[PDB]
Amino acid sequence: VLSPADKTNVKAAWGKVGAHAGEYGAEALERMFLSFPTTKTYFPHFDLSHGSAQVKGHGKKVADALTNAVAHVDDMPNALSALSDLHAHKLRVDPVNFKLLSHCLLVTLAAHLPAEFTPAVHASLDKFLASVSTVLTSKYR
Amino acid sequence: VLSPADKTNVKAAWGKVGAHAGEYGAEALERMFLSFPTTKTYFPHFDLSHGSAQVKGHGKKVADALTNAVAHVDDMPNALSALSDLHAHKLRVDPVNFKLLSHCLLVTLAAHLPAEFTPAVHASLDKFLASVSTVLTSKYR
Amino acid sequence: VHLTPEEKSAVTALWGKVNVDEVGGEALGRLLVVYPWTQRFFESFGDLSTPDAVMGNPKVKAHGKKVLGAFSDGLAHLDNLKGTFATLSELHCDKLHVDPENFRLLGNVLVCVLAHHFGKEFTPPVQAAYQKVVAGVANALAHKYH
Amino acid sequence: VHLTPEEKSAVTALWGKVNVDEVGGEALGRLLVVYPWTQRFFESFGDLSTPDAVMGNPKVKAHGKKVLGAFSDGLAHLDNLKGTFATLSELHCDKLHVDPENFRLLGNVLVCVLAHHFGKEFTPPVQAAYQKVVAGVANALAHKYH
Ligand code: HEM
Ligand code: HEM
Ligand code: HEM
Ligand code: HEM
Repeated sequence: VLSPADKTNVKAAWGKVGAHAGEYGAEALERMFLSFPTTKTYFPHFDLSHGSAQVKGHGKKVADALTNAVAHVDDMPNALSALSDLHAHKLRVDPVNFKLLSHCLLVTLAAHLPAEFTPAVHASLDKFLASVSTVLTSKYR
Repeated sequence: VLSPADKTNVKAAWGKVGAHAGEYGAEALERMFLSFPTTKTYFPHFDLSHGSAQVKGHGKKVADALTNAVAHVDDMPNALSALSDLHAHKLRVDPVNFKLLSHCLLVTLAAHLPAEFTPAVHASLDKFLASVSTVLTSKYR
Repeated sequence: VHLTPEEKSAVTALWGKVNVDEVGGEALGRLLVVYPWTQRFFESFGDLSTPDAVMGNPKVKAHGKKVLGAFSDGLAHLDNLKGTFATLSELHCDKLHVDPENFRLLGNVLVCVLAHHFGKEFTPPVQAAYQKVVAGVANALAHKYH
Repeated sequence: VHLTPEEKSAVTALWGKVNVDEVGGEALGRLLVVYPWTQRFFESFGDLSTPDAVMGNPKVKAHGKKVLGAFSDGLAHLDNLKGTFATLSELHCDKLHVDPENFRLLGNVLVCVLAHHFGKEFTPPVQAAYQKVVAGVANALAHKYH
């Protein structure tokens, strides 16, 4: 639901993200649990302390799932329908915490790419993460 | 997105609502402005006091628009696309206030039909009003 | 700040003027029915699937009376909310980790069941006042995260 | 309750340790760009359409400095938030009627521009602390509705 111009902008900035996808997902879950502590019920078996390796692993997994959503940019509910099923039915996750994690990921993306994080690409990526949360709330089982 | 059973239940309860649609919309806007006063910026020319006639008139209009959404029950974004256009572009209304007014309307519906407001029809009508807010947030211009 | 003393008195007066018995248990049943994924927190109660077994559940009606007594304390000692909501806030934050819009859902479904149980005894000033007192309850019950 | 005294000191210390000048004006420009319907409240500012004219707007950078000074007062006098946020809360409630998630949007975009302006000077404890202080600011600025 984007322009080809800002679609080109987000795929270029996401290439600049690149092989730091696992690192950025790790820090996104780090800031997620440190900031919105209501969410730690969904990861109880982890060690909810400073810098956990399985937190980094699951952050890598979630970040690359978002890279798959990047690679299927206009086909986002089609790409994320299985995860929508998993989250709304298996794990039974409240559907605005996706918006919570989306803004937290924008905070870590702006923290790590400040020489590229223009308000233009900021607005584009915010609309994108709004869309990812939007297609995870349409609980198509 | 409902069963034929609870669809039959909501059309029977909505027939029990009936010609009190204008009255219920009037009291829904009454409780709306008295409860969430952030919303009175969207109706500035009205007299924001006890029991205003134009408030009752616009409540009648909004309630019968929801009756049209009742009469187009499975075709709800198709029915409400023009209002989605109006609200997200013309009036520029924040999209969760539809959920606010939806729960306020459930409060006045339970207040006025307590010998019919079973938790079953309550859950059905809450899913319905969730759907009305859902199709007004998909800002299809 | 908070409300008028006269309207806070109206809050505690009309909450004393409810039929004091099962409004909490019916609100619990209504919350769990109209939102069926809140019982992820309440899986330990057993009877949580069908509404009839919900109303028959001693755990559901006991939790309804427990919430009702907690509301009774929080509205009797309405001046110090954060002093009264201390052990409950600690439980809800640290042990339970309840997502803070579930208190929004519970406060609003309690408002719905009080509207159902009054009808003509529910002035929309009393509704706005009750929305405020349950928002204050939900804030005082979700503050140890923060 | 609220945070540690050491972390509230970290809040006021690192907010003093920002480059104190244009972070508010850039946050305003970022809010109005990434959410383009907040400027329904800000139609009276004139330059609100393109980001370049937004950064060039004396009204935008003046409102940024005004919000920045209000944050300076609200974090210097952090003990009494609701005493400091009095005229601003009256304005935002009675005159402006700002919908209370717009303060959520502004607090979160300020968190984004502070992350942008620090990078390695932004510990996620400092992020969670700042999220808490802007939630407290947004509550103290939206309380005369209630
Ligand atoms: C915003 C986009 C999100 C994406 C793309 C995403 C992606 C994923 C993926 C791919 C998995 C599967 C991991 C596996 O194979 O075990 C997963 C699992 C999970 N997700 Fe997320 N997620 C998102 C948001 C969230 C949020 C906000 C939460 C809130 C707590 C959450 C909670 C979970 C949980 C609890 C699991 C199960 C983890 C496990 O059992 O190991 N997800 N997610
Ligand atoms: C939940 C379902 C809603 C429905 C079905 C609905 C329906 C309508 C309709 C049919 C109109 C056209 C009235 C006319 O012809 O002038 C209208 C106008 C309007 N609606 Fe609603 N509405 C809803 C929710 C809301 C909410 C929550 C607000 C929040 C304040 C809102 C704000 C407005 C405004 C400001 C107008 C313009 C009124 C005027 O200019 O006279 N609507 N709505
Ligand atoms: C809004 C006001 C609320 C009040 C006054 C309240 C009060 C209580 C009380 C009195 C107990 C019993 C503690 C005990 O017996 O040891 C309890 C436990 C519990 N509460 Fe609530 N609660 C509220 C909201 C919620 C919400 C929204 C949820 C969401 C699911 C929730 C979930 C639970 C759970 C899972 C328990 C444990 C069950 C038990 O201990 O028997 N509470 N709370
Ligand atoms: C979160 C912290 C906020 C602070 C500290 C703040 C502070 C201020 C200040 C200092 C003024 C100038 C008052 C004057 O010059 O007389 C003002 C006015 C205003 N604020 Fe904000 N505000 C905040 C949030 C918001 C938000 C989220 C909006 C949403 C649109 C908003 C909209 C306005 C408007 C429209 C004005 C009038 C413009 C003017 O008076 O020049 N404020 N606020």
